Amino acid sequence: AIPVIITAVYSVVFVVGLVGNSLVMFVIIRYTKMKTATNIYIFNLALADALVTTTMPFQSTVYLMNSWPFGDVLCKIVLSIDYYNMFTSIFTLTMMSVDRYIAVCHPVKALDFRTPLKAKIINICIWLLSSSVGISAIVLGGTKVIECSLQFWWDLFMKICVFIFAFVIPVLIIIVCYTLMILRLKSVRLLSGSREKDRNLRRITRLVLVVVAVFVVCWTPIHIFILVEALGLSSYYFCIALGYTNSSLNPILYAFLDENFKRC
Amino acid sequence: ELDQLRQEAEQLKNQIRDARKACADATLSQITNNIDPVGRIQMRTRRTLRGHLAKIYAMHWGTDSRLLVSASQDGKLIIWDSYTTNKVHAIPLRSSWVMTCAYAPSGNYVACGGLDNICSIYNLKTREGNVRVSRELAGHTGYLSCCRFLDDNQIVTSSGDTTCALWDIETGQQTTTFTGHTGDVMSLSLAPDTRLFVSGACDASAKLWDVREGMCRQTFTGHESDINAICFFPNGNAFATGSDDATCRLFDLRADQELMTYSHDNIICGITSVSFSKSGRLLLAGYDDFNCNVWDALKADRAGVLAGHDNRVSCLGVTDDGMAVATGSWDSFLKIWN
Amino acid sequence: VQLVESGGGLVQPGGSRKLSCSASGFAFSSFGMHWVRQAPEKGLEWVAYISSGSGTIYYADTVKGRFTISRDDPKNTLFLQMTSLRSEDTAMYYCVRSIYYYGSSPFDFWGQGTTLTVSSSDIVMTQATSSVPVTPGESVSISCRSSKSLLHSNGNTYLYWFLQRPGQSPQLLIYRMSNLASGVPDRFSGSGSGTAFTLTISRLEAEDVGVYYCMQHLEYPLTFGAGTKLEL
Amino acid sequence: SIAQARKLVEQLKMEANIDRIKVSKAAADLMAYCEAHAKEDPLLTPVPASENPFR
Amino acid sequence: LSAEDKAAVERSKMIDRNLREDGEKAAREVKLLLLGAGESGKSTIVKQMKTGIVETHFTFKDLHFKMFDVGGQRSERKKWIHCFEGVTAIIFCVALSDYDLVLMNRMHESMKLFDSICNNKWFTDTSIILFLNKKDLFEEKIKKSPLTICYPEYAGSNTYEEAAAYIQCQFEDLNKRKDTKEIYTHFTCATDTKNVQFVFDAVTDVIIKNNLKDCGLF
Ligand SMILES: CN(C(=O)/C=C/c1ccoc1)[C@@H]1CC[C@@]2(O)[C@H]3Cc4ccc(O)c5c4[C@@]2(CCN3CC2CC2)[C@H]1O5
Repeated sequence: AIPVIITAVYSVVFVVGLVGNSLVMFVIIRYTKMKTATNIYIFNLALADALVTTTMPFQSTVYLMNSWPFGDVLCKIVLSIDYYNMFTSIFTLTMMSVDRYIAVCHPVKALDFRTPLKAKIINICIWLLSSSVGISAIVLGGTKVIECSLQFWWDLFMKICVFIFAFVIPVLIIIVCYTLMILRLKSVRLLSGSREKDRNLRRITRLVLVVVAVFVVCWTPIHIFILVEALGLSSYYFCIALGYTNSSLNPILYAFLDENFKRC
Repeated sequence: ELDQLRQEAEQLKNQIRDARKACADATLSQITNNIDPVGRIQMRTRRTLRGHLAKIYAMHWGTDSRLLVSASQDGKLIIWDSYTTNKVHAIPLRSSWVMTCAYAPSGNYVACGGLDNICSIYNLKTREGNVRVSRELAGHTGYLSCCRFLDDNQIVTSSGDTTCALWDIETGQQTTTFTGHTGDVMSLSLAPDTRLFVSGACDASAKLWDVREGMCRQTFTGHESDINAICFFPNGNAFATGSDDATCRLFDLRADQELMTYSHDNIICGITSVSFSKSGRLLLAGYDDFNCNVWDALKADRAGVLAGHDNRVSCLGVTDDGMAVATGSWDSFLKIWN
Repeated sequence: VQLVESGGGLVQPGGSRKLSCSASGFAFSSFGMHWVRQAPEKGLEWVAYISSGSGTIYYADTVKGRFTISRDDPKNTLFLQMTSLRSEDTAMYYCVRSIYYYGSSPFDFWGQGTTLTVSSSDIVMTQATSSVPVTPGESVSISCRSSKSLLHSNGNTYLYWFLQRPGQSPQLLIYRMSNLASGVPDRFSGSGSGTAFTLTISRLEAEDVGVYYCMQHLEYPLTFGAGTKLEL
Repeated sequence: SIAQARKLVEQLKMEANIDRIKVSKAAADLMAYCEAHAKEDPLLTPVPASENPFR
Repeated sequence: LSAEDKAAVERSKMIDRNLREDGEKAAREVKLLLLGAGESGKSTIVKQMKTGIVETHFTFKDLHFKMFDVGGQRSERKKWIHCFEGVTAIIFCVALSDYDLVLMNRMHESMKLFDSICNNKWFTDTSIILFLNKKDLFEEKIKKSPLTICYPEYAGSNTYEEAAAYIQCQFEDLNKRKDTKEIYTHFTCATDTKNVQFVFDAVTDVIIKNNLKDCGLF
């Protein structure tokens, strides 16, 4: 009953992602006001994750029936929104990591940089950059056992470009930023004191490790499988489900591990 | 003869106490017991004034009951339009530590002061389109806690140097000085007839002063801690005090004693501001527990609560026609309630 | 407070010229400024408006697409760029400052005025009376009419009264009807309702002899009224 | 020392010879004032939204 | 909305923009509350760090500082101390050379003031930069006058190092609940120009903690 298990996993992750995104949006809109840069970044990431989760049921249907009955009009929109929101979420969380690094390792400059106006500007810029890919996909995502796919060696180049601008660069940026932030925080006079605050420092390190490991272990299999398939069956949709689990569990884990949320 | 003088003072105090005890046959509770109480006060935030980026420390309504001035510790004096919720003026202050602000009855001037021990008068109506300071009133050796315009040329200010003063804005010199308080004076309240004022001090005592002669008339001592706010009943023969022991009290000028006490067991936070309704039926008090309480003055019941502020409610004022109540708070927001 | 206009002079038809006004004695950056022109024999006529911060600009339908208004707040100067001047554009141009907040008095100060000569749904305001003979010391009344009700939902009736002494720039008397302007004696009074308005002088001297104008501020293009001359 | 005590004694004497009315009379006066102006108290008696400038 | 109403709304929008710009500019400045006794030495601290209350402005390494001297407010401090509740740090100045001086003892009065300020409800998490001024007078007087005059239970060597360490430990012992706020102690003399860097380091640590809490990660 492997297809049954996969469909159950898809349904569970879709429900979990929708619930988590709704809860995060509710907290951002009602409990804690979106006046700081962190709240703006959290809201944007939650919106991107919610859009990705709403995209997922089309993939679930494709796995279930091995065909695309929605037509070209729906196929183009689904493909464009999927690509655009994947890039939006990845770039937003990378920007959150960069923002935290700037806050810790550049505290004087962060006074004039980490402003809500600057956060809104950066979020709008990320939105435009991802809408570029969405528009590039809204004109090429035709239908051709009809399969909804990006119609074109062009496919290999597109897959390589997506892998380069979606996995390796964001992973490297996040790892570098968080490692530098932890290294700087190890030398501070407040976290590195007694056993009561060394515990908080190790908790911060554990949170950073959890975030990076979740991103890596939930985005590696799908990208690896897609890159391998280009050069060269049921594990494809499992990897897609893993990517959807990343999108769904980013806001839930962020809210559960947020100290500001824990203080409310 | 110091011991003899102290004994004489104690005997005079006892004589005053027994003289004011003889004229206290009844209580305010029994007389108003048979009257119909306030059913249920339920006000709502009609407007929210945003633009202050620090704690609000004082507000004062205009005489026209549409404009109001706000003082906040971001160094800004904002005059609002409570109807359309737009800013008429934004006055930058020399010193950002302002603890009080006042609006002239004519509307041509506003005043403000604080830790600088200075009252600054700002001319709202100039030939130029800007608001400029017209005079700075120096002479207090402690911080300014309150100020109230007598007219366009006279203002009375209290200070933390245990002294209230009467100023002449034309020349900038305090014509009269009102001494007698042993603690920092925290609040002021001019009478409707304007001929006398009361002042609450940190010595847990309120004193009624004569503006003309410049001497204390009566002294009221019923509180346990510092008096933070004082307000005048619209009649002019009574006043209410808001102290740090979470208790409001009502004093009668003619009876020269406390009339009735406004306190509850579950409130353990001091009162930051007090105000009266137009008819004097409702006594409104701002508290440290983030919300403003509405008391019925005749019966001392909690008629309603003006919850909606996310920090300490520092200022509180009612319009001259009684249409609205404005509350400032440490969460940097002003709210108009109806 | 003074406003001095520069430019003007003889201009061939179809040419262009730039009008400049220098502001001194007041916070020029906080005031919205207007251009109002007056024909050699006719009354005043609104031209253009630029708000505070230049965030709002309006033009007369006669000059829209042909004139351009701009301000230089650090230089305290107001500019009017006019191109392809017609033979009907000859008039004396006035610069007016007007600040808008609650209780404000717009159009309170008018400039000296510069003159330019070129060689060869709007609300209507009516002033039937003209060339009224007046004996000093008596009481006179000046009437006004409007094609639309100037009373807004705010309760404000946007009806303005101006006095133009012979050889002098117009000056504000009443901004919103029954609101005496600063520096104006108590003899002048404003009254009216809806579309009919009246200006009353209890007692008068030789100073208040001239042409009286009525202006509406309810909506642009800010139409004026015909003059009501008072003759001694 | 002596001057302050003398001033305090004089102030106490000045405040001692002050006419006082009964507390019942003052309470009745306060109640009468409150009842005589109860109609013109918008916060006490809510006004209809048509006549409410804050609506 | 009439034309005048629209123009009033536009003016209000301009006022809002100016207020936002002013708030952004003010959020870039570090506010410090300067405290201590009158003879503890703050004028030297003020000089080295460059009626009513006195505001001092100085800049160090692209960081703007505002220092508020409230030593002229001869009033009851409990009424105006909450005006400084949101403050980056408190600079407390103590003259450690007046252990044998008589104003009770001056050192014990300074200790009482430090205890009151540190454990104030408005400064629960506000880091304190403690300056122990007048170092060389203390060194010159520790040879003749022992520390037993001030502390009867010292029982230590009559050298500058041990006595100064004991004084610093006694001062930091008043820090009840030393888990949220950190006390930065420095030994300064009249002719010693290193206090600005010390204040900058403490302020940078406080800023790192502040934006760690801002990021929802602490
Ligand atoms: C070859 N491929 C397609 O053909 C898409 C067909 C679609 C799209 C919507 O409906 C059907 C891929 C399938 C998987 C996937 O969707 C998937 C992850 C991913 C990674 C690398 C890619 O290079 C790539 C994809 C796409 C776009 C983005 N997603 C992200 C969701 C959160 C996990 C798409 O490209």
